Amino acid sequence: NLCPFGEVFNATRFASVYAWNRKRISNCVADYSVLYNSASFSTFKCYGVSPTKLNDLCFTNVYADSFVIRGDEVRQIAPGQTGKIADYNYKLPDDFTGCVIAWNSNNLDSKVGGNYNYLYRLFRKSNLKPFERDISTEIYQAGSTPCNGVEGFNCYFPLQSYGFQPTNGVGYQPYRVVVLSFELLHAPATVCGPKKSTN
Amino acid sequence: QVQLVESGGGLIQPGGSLRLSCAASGFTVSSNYMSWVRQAPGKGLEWVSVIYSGGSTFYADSVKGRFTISRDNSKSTLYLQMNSLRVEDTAVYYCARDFGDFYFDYWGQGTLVTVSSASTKGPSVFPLAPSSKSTSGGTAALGCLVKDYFPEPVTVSWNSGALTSGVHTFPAVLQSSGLYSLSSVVTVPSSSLGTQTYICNVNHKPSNTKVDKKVEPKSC
Amino acid sequence: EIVLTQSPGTLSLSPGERATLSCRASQSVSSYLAWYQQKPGQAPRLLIYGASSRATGIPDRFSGSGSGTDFTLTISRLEPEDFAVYYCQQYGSSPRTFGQGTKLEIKRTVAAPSVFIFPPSDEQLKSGTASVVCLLNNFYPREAKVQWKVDNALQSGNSQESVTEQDSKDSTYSLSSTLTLSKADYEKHKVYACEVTHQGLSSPVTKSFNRGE
Ligand SMILES: *[C@@H]1O[C@H](CO)[C@@H](O)[C@H](O)[C@H]1NC(C)=O
Repeated sequence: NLCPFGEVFNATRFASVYAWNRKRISNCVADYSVLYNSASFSTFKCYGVSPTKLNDLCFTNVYADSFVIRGDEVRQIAPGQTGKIADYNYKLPDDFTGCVIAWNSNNLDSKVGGNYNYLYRLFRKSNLKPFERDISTEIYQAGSTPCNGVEGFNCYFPLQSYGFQPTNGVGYQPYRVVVLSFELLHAPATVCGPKKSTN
Repeated sequence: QVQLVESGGGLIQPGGSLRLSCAASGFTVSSNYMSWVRQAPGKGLEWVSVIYSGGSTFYADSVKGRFTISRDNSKSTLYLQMNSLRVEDTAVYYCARDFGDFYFDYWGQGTLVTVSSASTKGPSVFPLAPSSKSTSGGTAALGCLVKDYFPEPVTVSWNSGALTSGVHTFPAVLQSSGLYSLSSVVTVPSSSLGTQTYICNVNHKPSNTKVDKKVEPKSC
Repeated sequence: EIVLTQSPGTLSLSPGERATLSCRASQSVSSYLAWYQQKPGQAPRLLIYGASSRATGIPDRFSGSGSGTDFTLTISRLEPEDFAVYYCQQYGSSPRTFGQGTKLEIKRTVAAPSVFIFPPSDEQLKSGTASVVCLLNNFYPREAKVQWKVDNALQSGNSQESVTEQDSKDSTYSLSSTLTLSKADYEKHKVYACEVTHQGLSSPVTKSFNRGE
């Protein structure tokens, strides 16, 4: 049947970037029409591949990752970037083959009091590896004395909330992001485009 | 108890190199964001560079390609290597604990970096003698003129620290020649002119100049 | 590039009064605003983060308010320790930027300066340069005008001024004005005079000396 791109792009709620979601796409027909013809995306950047030409290639599996960041940080969703998002939340490899799609979602993810449901990781001793997901909420020990699970001096909660508000400037507003990556294993190809049909 | 102590500032020619160091205690350097912020003399604050907890590195546009921030955790030290220095880089440089690349919650004491073509020069110390006329039962003024030195700083004391009341040591001003000069004055009772001795102690460490100038009413 | 503008540039109040300092941002930074305090010769110290939250150990008389492009730092009952320079800093957009600072000065009653003049020493004269020094001691306010008159000719372009920080104990200022000239030029003139205009003087004060007396 058709690949379920709609339930990724049109999901009611998105994940926080630190706990980014990933949908494994297999054994379906993928028509990328829906995406590249739709003039609804402020970001549609593809690497080592073209959207025009995806519809006639075959892959073993496709991964669709999705999360919310602020517009300021959409530039960090790219190969070779650094920054809090790239270093501690979601990391693309330098040889990334895929596409990065994003759109402004102020009308869905901002609240008047501030939406404190979307978070990002602020402290981490080392950078994530490509496609690594770290969902720890352990108190960050910034000094030598153990924190014993209590926030305080040199003991920081590792996550911070975006607090998206509709009044915010467009650099601070929430953006929904979908990252499509294409993997070619030594195995049969299960995700292709369409073509002609008999009867 | 957080402590940060910077070291390494001094006089350097344009195009030269320096390495500033910041000795830190009270937290784990390798575990924190840390920043260098600079302040030109009499001017405001400018962020220079930041190292993230995970090791990523960022720089202000004016120093990109010339400055490099780094850390050594076993020595608990933060470093700023400055190359191809320009005159505009003259400033006090502050080491700072950085909370998540947002604000600077702990600061060091600063270290002065002077980038100039002018050579080191020790000061000449001249007396400002108490007036002939002053007033029989009033107050008189005397002091020391500390002229033509480079770079900053000089220290001035009176009577080896014993005299502090009424002392004004003025901020140094750059003269046309590119050298600093400065005066230190003190007001005292005129009666005291004949009974107390007044000596200004001038030290200029960049040139290893030390002077003790006795200031006396001048022969008429 | 976010530019922060602080107002006013200088603010002069008595101990016990309320101080209100303004920071204005060229763009919205929404709450990502911090306030720092800096005394002369010392390092800055964090006062307030998130536009309203006090840092550890900061007394309650410091409070921050505002958002977006307009922020305010209030000190409720000014203590002597509180007279310093205050800096706003934004961290809504890279790179982080500071405002140019607001200086908080102690206000007191007018005090006229005491004026002294110093001819060049003979030791300095033997090296070919003559420096004439004029000293304005312990005055308020800081605005003063010093005018050099050599043989009743107004001298311009060859003098430099330096002003102390406000004194800890009487809250006055002191000022030095230095006139520099060559030995030959110094011996070309006879009467050297410093003329001082200040609010605390109903008429300008002149201190003078004759060269070689
Ligand atoms: C999401 O829904 C809209 C309207 O129902 C539709 O135009 C769009 O194609 C959907 N998204 C995808 C990925 O199909």
